[PDB]
Amino acid sequence: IESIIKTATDTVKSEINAELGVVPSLNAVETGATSNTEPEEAIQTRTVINQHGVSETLVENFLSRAALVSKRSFEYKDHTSSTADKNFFKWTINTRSFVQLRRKLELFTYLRFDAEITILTTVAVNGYVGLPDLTLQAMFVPTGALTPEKQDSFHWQSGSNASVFFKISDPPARITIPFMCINSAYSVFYDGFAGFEKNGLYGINPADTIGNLCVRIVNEHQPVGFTVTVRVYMKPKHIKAWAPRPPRTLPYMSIANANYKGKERAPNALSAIIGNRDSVKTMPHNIVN
Amino acid sequence: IESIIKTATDTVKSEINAELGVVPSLNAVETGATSNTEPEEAIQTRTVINQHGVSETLVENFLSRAALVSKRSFEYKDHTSSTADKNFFKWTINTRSFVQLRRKLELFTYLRFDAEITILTTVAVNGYVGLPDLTLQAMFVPTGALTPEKQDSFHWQSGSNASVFFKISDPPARITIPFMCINSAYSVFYDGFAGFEKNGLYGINPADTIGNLCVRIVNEHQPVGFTVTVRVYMKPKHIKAWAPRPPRTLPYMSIANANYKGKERAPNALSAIIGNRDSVKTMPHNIVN
Amino acid sequence: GVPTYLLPGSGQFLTTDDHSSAPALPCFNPTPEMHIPGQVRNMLEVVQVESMMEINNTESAVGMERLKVDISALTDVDQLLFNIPLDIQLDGPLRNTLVGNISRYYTHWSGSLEMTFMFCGSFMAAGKLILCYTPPGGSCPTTRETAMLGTHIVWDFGLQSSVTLIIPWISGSHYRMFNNDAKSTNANVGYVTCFMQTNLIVPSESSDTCSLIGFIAAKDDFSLRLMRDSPDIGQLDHLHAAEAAYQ
Amino acid sequence: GVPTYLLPGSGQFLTTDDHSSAPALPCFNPTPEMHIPGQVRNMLEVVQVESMMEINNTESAVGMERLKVDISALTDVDQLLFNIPLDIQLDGPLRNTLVGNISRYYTHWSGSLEMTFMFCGSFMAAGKLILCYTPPGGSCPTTRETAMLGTHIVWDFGLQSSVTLIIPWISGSHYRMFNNDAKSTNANVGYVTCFMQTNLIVPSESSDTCSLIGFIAAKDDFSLRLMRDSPDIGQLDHLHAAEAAYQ
Amino acid sequence: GVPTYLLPGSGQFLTTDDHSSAPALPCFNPTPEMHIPGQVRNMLEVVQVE
Amino acid sequence: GTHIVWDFGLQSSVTLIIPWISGSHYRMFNNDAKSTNANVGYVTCFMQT
Amino acid sequence: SDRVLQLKLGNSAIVTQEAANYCCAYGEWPNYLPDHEAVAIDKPTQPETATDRFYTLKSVKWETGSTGWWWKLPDALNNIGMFGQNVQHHYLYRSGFLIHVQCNATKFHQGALLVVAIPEHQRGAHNTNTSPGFDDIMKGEEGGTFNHPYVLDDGTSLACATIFPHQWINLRTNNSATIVLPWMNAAPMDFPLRHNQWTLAIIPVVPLGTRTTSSMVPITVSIAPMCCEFNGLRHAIT
Amino acid sequence: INFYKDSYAASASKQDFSQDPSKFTEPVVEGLKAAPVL
Amino acid sequence: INFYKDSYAASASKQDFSQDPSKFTEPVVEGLKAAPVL
Ligand SMILES: COCCn1cc(-c2ccnc3c(NCc4ccc(OC(C)C)cc4)cccc23)cn1
Ligand SMILES: COCCn1cc(-c2ccnc3c(NCc4ccc(OC(C)C)cc4)cccc23)cn1
Repeated sequence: IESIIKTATDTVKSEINAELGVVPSLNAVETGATSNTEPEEAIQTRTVINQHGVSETLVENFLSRAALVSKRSFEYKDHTSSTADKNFFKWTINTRSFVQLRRKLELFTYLRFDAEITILTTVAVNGYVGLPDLTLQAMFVPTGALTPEKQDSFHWQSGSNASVFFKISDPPARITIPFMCINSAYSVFYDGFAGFEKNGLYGINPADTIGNLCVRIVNEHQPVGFTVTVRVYMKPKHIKAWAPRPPRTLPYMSIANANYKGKERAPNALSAIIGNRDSVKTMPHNIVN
Repeated sequence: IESIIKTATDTVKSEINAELGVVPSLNAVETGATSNTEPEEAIQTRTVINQHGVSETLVENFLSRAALVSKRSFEYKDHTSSTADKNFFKWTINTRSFVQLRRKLELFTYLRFDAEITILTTVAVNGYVGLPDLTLQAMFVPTGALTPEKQDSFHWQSGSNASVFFKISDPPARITIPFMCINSAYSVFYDGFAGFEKNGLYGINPADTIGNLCVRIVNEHQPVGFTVTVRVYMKPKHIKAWAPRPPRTLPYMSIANANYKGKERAPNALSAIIGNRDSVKTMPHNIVN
Repeated sequence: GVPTYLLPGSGQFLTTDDHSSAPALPCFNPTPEMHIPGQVRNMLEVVQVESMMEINNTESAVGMERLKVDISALTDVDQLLFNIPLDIQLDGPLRNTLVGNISRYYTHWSGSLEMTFMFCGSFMAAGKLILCYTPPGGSCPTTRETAMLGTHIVWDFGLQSSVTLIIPWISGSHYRMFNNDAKSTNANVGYVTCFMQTNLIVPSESSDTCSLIGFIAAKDDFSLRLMRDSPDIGQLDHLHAAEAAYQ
Repeated sequence: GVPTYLLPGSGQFLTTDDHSSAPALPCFNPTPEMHIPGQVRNMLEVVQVESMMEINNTESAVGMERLKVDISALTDVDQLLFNIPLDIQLDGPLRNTLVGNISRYYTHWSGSLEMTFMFCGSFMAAGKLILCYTPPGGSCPTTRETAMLGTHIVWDFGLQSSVTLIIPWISGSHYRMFNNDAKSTNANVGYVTCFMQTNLIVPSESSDTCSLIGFIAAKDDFSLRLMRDSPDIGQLDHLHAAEAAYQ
Repeated sequence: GVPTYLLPGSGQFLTTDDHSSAPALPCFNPTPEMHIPGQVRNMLEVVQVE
Repeated sequence: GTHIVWDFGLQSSVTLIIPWISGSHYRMFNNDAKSTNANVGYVTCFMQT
Repeated sequence: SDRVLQLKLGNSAIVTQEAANYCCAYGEWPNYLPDHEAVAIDKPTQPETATDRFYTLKSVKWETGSTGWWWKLPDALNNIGMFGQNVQHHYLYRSGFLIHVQCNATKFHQGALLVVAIPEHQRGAHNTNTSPGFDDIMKGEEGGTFNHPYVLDDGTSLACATIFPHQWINLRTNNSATIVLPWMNAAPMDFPLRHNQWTLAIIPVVPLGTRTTSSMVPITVSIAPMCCEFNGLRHAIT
Repeated sequence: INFYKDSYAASASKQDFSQDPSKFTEPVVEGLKAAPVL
Repeated sequence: INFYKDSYAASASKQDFSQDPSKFTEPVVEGLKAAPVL
């Protein structure tokens, strides 16, 4: 039954028992229920009035932290001879590339959230002259819209795409993207295929497609080359979460799938998640005096 | 008995006494009480209505001033050949490194406070080209979280750590950290050992561990080297303080302990805290006309 | 206009900040909400679910073999069967558990734990075990008449397959730390040890060796504090096809 | 939007400013408060506690010997025993005291002081002392019939071990300064001098030499103003292991 | 947050401006006022003296 | 055991109560002094200072 | 009137005819842990009179060269009587203390002892960077001696030590000191073997002197734990 | 402070303290006794 | 001015003028007379 829980539960004092037919420490794991044995039933307890808050494990607080989702470096230079990100890049938006954010999200089967996006830009001179205060354009290109082909192509005129223009000397650029799934929640895992034929992608719900992020430098090239790094941070907010999952144990291999190998030896090997001890009777950090 | 005191006490006028059995200037230091002799009892007084406020000696006002807690300089350069803080540093957070803040805090046994943190950054060219407007990342790494190993390691993706990104041209970066002790107050002094074995640290309450501050430059290196200095300031606020202590007299030796040596001669020598005078009858700054 | 001045911390990007920010898609209508089974609202609901302990974390236990402990008939009385390291921060039987994995995103913890053991011998197998929790301060007990002095349950195998040992929150401080220094007085919880109270007794046509599965969960007095990056995951390089997202 | 303009002082870092600032840990719950003995809320509570004066700040007084004054039987009448420099800013018997140490974090001060003396001779020791406070303007008095003209108490040794001399706040200005120029009219408090009123008289089996311990505290009419860095502490270099915090 | 824009004259130092500014000494108590002879409140009181 | 710490002063005299601490309602005046029905235990005096 | 005092706790009693009132540290009295401050959920044992009674330590000789003496609490009692047994079998302890210090001499003797209870007396070492070791701190029932009482062995000062709960034994005036200590910790309970809440310090600010025939002048310490509670029963560390 | 027109722009909602752990801890059709459970 | 959600973010609290110096100046069980004190 649903109830409002702001603090951890109190403990009541308890007496000696010795009641026939009452065995609160016995349980039946086969039912699939977790043990209902209370501490007051296992031991004699005192009264404790418990004031510890539980707000820091709220799902909103657990997930609504800004985390790196994308990082791209490209040369800001005259590109006429290059073969390369020619003062712009395109990124196909995903949550799977950086493992710390990926593992937290993959604790759940379904998520509904709005995404707070922070864009941080940094510049370095190619191997010094000072650093230019460049203007950047980020443009969101939804599904079926055309991506830019050049730094100066007319796609950047952004008649109906959302664009943000920001300087390097500004605070990081920030926007919110709404929850935009064609379903009521994102499918964090998808035991299915994307297309009506048999060759479609396994494991990616088509319903969750966000689109492309296109970032250009708006300035014409200078006489000298710079390296520009763009970092994108996502913070989920207004979160609903359904069906908690076993956490990832083996290292991630791919953004595209759940494939696994394990580490070569424990911990987090395929044959042994926990590191070994000499025996089930060995206490590894035993206090001795 | 607790009372609200906004101003220093008034003085009442007093007459001649000569009462048998009443000796208000006699006291008994052995009880451990401080003398209760009032001025009106020691001398004939006038009436004075006293308007002097006492707000500047409030413990909140006495301690809630921003003070330097950490200062680190490192080279911002291409580090491929260096043996060094390679565009980032790690700091183990403590209040003991700068003596002016340390001595004020050590006037008390227990303190509870939130910490207002101000981060000031300055840059100089290595031995001139102008100064770059770099972006920095500070990341708080709590106990048991992994610290970054490189300027560009994936730990900086900060999925659940709190990070602040700030420019050199900004005003100093500022955040508040809550009171985060696992006890109800910090132990400013700790007459105990940190571990269950005998070899643990004396003098540091494990309950007070804050964590690590990790600061990187986010920009790739320029063709030329710079020296970057980061200064961290802490201001305690929302302060409660318990059990006042004898102030430190001898110079501090270590951040890790209360060890002492004294100055080589008075003042603040181990044998003589106050500087000498020729005799107990010598008046050192005697007015003569 | 309004006279104003900027404070320290102006223009910073704090990853835990909490502000409104500009909507990039004006007048967007999100898909109507639909009821879905199994909404979670607090992570403490997850750590209350019991999950298997990797008690047999030994060489020559491979995969699934690490999740069970095998018991045999003994010819000496009062014998030790196994012990469980209780340090959740250091690598051990508790780490890869629902309580374990969620707790490692936090730094401070408080409250009681429950261990449940399910006996998986045959119906004809009989036996009594004693399960002991020793509060911290000394070495892990190696004899039953020492372990018996702590908190314990004596378990008789019967129609109810499973027994709970409560590990009560017995601590001087309000919280413990997930500290890599496992011998720290702010961290060490003590020990769980299992002894024969009687013996495993089986007829000839039952298997002579029987298994326990151990489970752990938090009770609802349990609390977590100070969020951190979990040390369970990391990457040394870009994942496969992460570059291809830019192509 | 709102039309605005920036004032002078925009973007400055003033170390005594008082603003709210961004919480780095959202939804963090601090540990519940617990009652602890000995809460202090104003530093004036500390300076009202009496603490020992280092009156015997002489060469050939080492350590603890500096906290007591030794008295002997004299064969001349009316003799001077000791004087106490009253400048709290300059180094002297008052500096390393609770009133002294706290006051040196401030620049301005007002209100009365109490000096208490405890006689620590034997029970069979008898004597009378006169303790005099001289308001400022002249030289410190060297004779009893001069010192007697100021504020004084005549102390008879008895069952009550200890006497108080109040130093009353006698000043033209509301405050004095902790000024390194001790002869300044804004700073100089005057003098305390102790004379024999009669003599120290002891039998043969008592020690012929007896000690006073002097104490000082502020009264509750006492006030401090204008906070400053205390000159009592400094560092010329990094402390030991301060570098190791970066490693 | 509040959408805002800066006007002309933003960041200027006008010597006759009139704003509040940050107190450098928090909780400082100034000396109590005392009556003093001869307070002047308008400079026109001075120019009326021959 | 049960004890009093006695400081010599103006009051010349101190009492140690020996409380009735016995399993049985009565003891016996038994010539076998080591009998559990008879033995009362001991009084000892030490220097405190 | 308040020169005579009797203290009765359990089977133990002390009388003094030459007290100087007594100190209640910070105006508190010892109490048991209330339910709204408790952390450990197991029911505590409260042995009462088995623990809450005077234990007398070994006396120390007052000599003209003495620097003073110290004992740490609970360390000095962790092996004594039923208090020691409860300490050794329980992870957590809590108590107050009653401290009674005894020193008498003739009317021809002089001398003054500062008797001060210091909370969290974290010691420093002299003239080294290395922190004090376990054997420098954990002296047990015998206690320690001050190296530099003038700076309280912590680089502070004896002169300001009167900010702590204290009395004096001034031999002319009184022969005993009494201090009542509440529970004084940041946590509601603690592990008794790794942390000391209080240090008793006895420092001879005025040295013992006389011209009578010399006698041994001992100082004796009696300590009663008050409102003892123990949590987390296990085998004895011992 | 939220002056944006779209409600999804608002700051985070950290106020929902409703829990029902029994949907994961006790998803049995017959609720268990605090008699033996089978 | 405090628009942050967490209350620990607020500016400093300089308003608590309660004092009880007698817990340090007169921690004696029997309060002293303003008769001789012993
Ligand atoms: C558990 O997760 C499964 C569900 N899931 C949600 C997302 C997601 C949604 C919306 N956005 C995202 C983003 N945002 C980049 C961005 C977009 C538009 C921008 O617009 C400006 C150019 C005006 C700016 C930046 C970066 C990374 C991920 C997302 C991905 N998967
Ligand atoms: C009497 O004292 C004993 C108790 N005691 C309190 C503290 C303390 C607490 C919290 N903080 C501190 C800090 N803060 C650095 C900081 C942390 C996180 C940051 O987060 C950003 C990266 C988002 C930024 C800076 C610097 C120095 C000290 C502290 C230390 N000891």
